[PDB]
Amino acid sequence: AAPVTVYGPMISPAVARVAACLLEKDVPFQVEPVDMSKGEHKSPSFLKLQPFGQVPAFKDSLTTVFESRAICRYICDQYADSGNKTLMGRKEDGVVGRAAIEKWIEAEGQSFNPPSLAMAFQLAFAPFMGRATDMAVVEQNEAKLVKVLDVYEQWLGENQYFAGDEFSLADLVHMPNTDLLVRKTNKAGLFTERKNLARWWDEVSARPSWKKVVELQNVPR
Amino acid sequence: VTVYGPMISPAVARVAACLLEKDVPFQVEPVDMSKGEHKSPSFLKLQPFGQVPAFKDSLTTVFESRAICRYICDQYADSGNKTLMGRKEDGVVGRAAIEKWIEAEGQSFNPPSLAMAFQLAFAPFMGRATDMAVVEQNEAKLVKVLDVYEQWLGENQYFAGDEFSLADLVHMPNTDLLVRKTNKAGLFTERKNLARWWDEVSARPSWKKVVELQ
Ligand SMILES: N[C@@H](CCC(=O)N[C@@H](CS)C(=O)NCC(=O)O)C(=O)O
Ligand SMILES: N[C@@H](CCC(=O)N[C@@H](CS)C(=O)NCC(=O)O)C(=O)O
Repeated sequence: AAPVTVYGPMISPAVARVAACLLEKDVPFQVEPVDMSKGEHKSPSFLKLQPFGQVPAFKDSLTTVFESRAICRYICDQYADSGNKTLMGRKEDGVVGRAAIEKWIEAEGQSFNPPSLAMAFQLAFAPFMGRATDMAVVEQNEAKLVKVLDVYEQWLGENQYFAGDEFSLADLVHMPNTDLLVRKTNKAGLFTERKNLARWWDEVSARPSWKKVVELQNVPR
Repeated sequence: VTVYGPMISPAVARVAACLLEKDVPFQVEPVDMSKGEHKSPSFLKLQPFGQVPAFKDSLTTVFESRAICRYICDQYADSGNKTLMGRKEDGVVGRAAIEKWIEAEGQSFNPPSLAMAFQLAFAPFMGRATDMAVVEQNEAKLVKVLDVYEQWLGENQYFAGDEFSLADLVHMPNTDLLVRKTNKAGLFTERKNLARWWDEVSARPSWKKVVELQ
């Protein structure tokens, strides 16, 4: 079928999250650049796709969706039979299996994302935007992040992936921010020096979907 | 079906409202944090973060309010309000029309509104002084969100369109907090479409029951 469209810069964790999901589900797509320096993401035309004036925006042959995690859920259910058929769980496990995945998707959006994103902005983006890194913000959020990682470290010592024996959207949603911290800051050790998290990252970051996302991010931002 | 935690917690209230709309019988089990009951190995088995609410039924256990709500809507799809997560006829597209606003609630609406509610309605009762700088900083972020909602609700009766859904429900706990427990009710009542929306959803029997339980 014709390629669906994701709007925004690949360096954005939210945009990368959607791209990764489309790749896992083998859904042909094209990335439409949005000139944020010219405020294109705030234009009346863009607001019809994304009411909050933020990226990414998503559109396929049937509808438009906003919010990276809602977009991902849509892709997984609309194109369930494509690519990785178990991204949102094994059919055999039904709703109970989906819940085992959803709780960690929520952990990502509610506990992991806030502090990791704050850190990433201060350390990986600010330095290139003519802004000074706020060390107080970094320190405060690192403490919050470590608390979440302690929970994950314990969990991943009893589970290969967040949902157990198989990779799922639960693992995928955590990848964009983890990649940012591991590859673009000196905080990589928070992940790579913790036995279970290190194993998990080494495994998931090697998947072809993520390898392609990294390749797509090798564009000027 | 057991929900662990205090009804005053908006996260617990969110789950209760969902169970009520789905007409699923349940009991609320108190979690005494002053006794460190949220840090016991038993509670941690249900909630790895030592936070509330915790949820358990005869089939499994789930944590995080929005995940618990999605589970309830899928597992008990035929109970109570059968359209809480959309109509089968509208397919996955119909589900997405709801999901995007549930995400708006969790990512854009929740952070600033919860920060405000804490400083204004909880910090005091905890012997702490209200930090008006944090309140105002978060109010600015919330206003941006409410202005988007105000425009949307001018063309839609509910977040997903002409029918009430989980997208509306997830916004209720924090809205109730600000409207009834703080001096920030004006943020909603001054915006006609948001005011209409709130007056309508807060009148639903499920929410009236949650308020009674609180
Ligand atoms: N919570 C949304 C939004 C993500 C987000 O924060 N997008 C940023 C990427 S730079 C953005 O557009 N920022 C511009 C702004 O807020 O004006 C999601 O996960 O899709
Ligand atoms: N994001 C989770 C947890 C929400 C949350 O922060 N719950 C509070 C209710 S008081 C809590 O248990 N706080 C205790 C703590 O921070 O340890 C959800 O929606 O269930």
